[PDB]
Amino acid sequence: RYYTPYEVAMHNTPDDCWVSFLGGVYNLTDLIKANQGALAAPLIAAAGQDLTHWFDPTTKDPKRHICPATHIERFYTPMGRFIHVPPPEPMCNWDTSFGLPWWRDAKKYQIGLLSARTRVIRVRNVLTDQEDQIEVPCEEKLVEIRERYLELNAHAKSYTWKALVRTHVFQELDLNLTLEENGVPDETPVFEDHHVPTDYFIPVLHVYWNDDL
Amino acid sequence: FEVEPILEVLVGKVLEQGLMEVLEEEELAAMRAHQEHFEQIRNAELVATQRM
Repeated sequence: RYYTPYEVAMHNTPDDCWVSFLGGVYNLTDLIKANQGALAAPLIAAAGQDLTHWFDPTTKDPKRHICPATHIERFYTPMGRFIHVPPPEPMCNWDTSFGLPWWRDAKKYQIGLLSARTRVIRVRNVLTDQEDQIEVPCEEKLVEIRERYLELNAHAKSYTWKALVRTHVFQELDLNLTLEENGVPDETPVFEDHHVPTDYFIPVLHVYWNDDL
Repeated sequence: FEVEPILEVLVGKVLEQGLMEVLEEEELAAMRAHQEHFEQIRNAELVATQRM
């Protein structure tokens, strides 16, 4: 699935910690639970934050540099030493028996996948007039847009969707095609580039009722 | 004394037949007016959706 940045922000506590980095959303809760010391501070303090600036794209490990004091290459950790980072000097307590760093152990600490962009859909329930703005990832199939909208109407499954596809006529939308395939384009970049407010026009999704019993 | 039974028969026919006809006409008129009312509601709702 996918997550908007705000959705990642909802979990910021040592009890439920989510971090987004390099396009991936990670639930580091069991880490903080199993490693509770001064090591866990720099990422507790960035719970629910975006952690991509720590790392580099070419390799999945954090950035490295030549340490000015010892002149030995090691991770650049201005924030502090996060879990799975070796101490600068030869110690007697940092074991290397553990398998993989948490930024490499995707299978055990990654859930979902961070959205690279988000858009505003204005959903309108045609039977009982109830407008509603909402933010959804700009790359998602209508099934999960319906899943997002299920918090607005608990009976949205029975309803049928419709969009102003192109002249322009309100036509049906296939569920498995994303908002861009179905003909609902995104124009916020053009809005910005042309000095038009990003809340001036919003694409609209009509939601009619399908009688059932 | 001899025209009385003819009067009774014809008057009975007229009364019962007229009463039955008026009741049934009224009853159908009421039902069809109710149906037309519901259809009018539906048409108004259609017009509202088209307007939006």
